[PDB]
Amino acid sequence: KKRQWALEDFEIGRPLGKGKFGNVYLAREKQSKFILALKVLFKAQLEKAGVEHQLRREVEIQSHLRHPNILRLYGYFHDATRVYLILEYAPLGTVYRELQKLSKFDEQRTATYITELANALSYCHSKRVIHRDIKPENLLLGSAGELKIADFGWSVHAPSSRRDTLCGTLDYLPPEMIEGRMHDEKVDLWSLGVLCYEFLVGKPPFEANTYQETYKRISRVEFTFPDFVTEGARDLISRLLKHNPSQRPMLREVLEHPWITANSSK
Ligand SMILES: O=C(O)c1ccc(Nc2nccc(Nc3ccccc3-c3ccccc3)n2)cc1
Repeated sequence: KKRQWALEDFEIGRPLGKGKFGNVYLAREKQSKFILALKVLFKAQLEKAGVEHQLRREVEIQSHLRHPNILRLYGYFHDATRVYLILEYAPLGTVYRELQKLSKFDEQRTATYITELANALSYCHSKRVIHRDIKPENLLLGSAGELKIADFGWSVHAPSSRRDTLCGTLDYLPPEMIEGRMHDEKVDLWSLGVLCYEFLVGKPPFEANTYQETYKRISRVEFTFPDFVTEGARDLISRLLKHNPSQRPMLREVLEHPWITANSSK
């Protein structure tokens, strides 16, 4: 990746956007006619929240990761006014929207998503990138309907003692992160359990009307299963959600889970 870019190299298409501060557009590189996505950040209000470092941590990390289940960052550039991210384009949109449409996923689609998820996380963790942000909004779908992890901004190098003032809900964060303690790869396995629950139920297991009561339910790990959640699903989710990070299973055990292997296409 020697080549450096400019807006004049791209034709801007449909807004996919309003993208976590400023939007994501379909775009086509003029010479190759290569279709991709452009994330656009005005840079004044990225500066004003002092995220300028966290953004280039996202850029650096997501740059060196090559996995079929991880969204590519090809490069980036800037002019005086703002900063641009050149990203792999995921044609089928966000998992979040698919979940709004179906309202919940069956066991086969869910198990497949989890499998793809664990695979990408195995890869991330081998490099000791831990995502820590995993949620349906950060998940994209490729042309074959395969899951793709995006938005690595909050991702870190393990272990982390990090301060990192918290934003998005509390819903996907485990007790060790919300209580401000040391944490490791096991963070992502908790998020995986939260995600698996949400996929099948249509709602995250600790969901509540206030930030403060969500904190409570996460700390005390209080969640209940609707009747239609099968025994094998409950088992995997119950294993994933454990106050003690060390009681959480390895991604390998997840991939070898009888409920996973039964319903997974993969
Ligand atoms: O709605 C559609 O038609 C649609 C079709 C194809 C898409 N595919 C796509 N491809 C690459 C990046 C990207 N970003 C986002 C765009 C909109 C909303 C959220 C994100 C995002 C997701 C994860 C992390 C960061 C940003 N979206 C996206 C939407």
